[PDB]
Amino acid sequence: GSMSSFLGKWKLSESHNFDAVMSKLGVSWATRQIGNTVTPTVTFTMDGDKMTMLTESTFKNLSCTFKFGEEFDEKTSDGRNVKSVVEKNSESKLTQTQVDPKNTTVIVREVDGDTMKTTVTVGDVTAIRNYKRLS
Ligand SMILES: CCCCCCCC/C=C\CCCCCCCC(=O)O
Repeated sequence: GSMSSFLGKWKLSESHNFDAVMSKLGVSWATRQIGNTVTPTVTFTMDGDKMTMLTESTFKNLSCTFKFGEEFDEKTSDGRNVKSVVEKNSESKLTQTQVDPKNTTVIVREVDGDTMKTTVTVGDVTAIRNYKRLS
């Protein structure tokens, strides 16, 4: 099936330069501190033309469901209403674009074996967050 390497659960293992990106996004001090501490678990399932990503943490539990190439409305974990689309780059890579009125966030997720690397870019600032596959 499609995106089969994404399927299952993933837990954040490492984060590099993430404060630079939320700072740039205008995220509140207090939510930024939570964002620099919590280690979420992310679950992907693929059900038809649709992928679902569930994010679970002590802060918030959050889900989104999408068709590739199809714009949709999203509220981010920090509370911003954004227009997003997720594009399929390959069976092992997808790119999510989130457009708020102040900024645009590009989130690339690429699976390589037991690592999902998530690259987050807002203008000229980039963060990389590595997730390990669970079980
Ligand atoms: C990883 C998101 C869950 C963290 C919740 C705490 C609040 C985070 C603040 C701003 C998030 C906006 C930046 C985009 C996050 C996606 C990155 C990812 O999947 O690891």
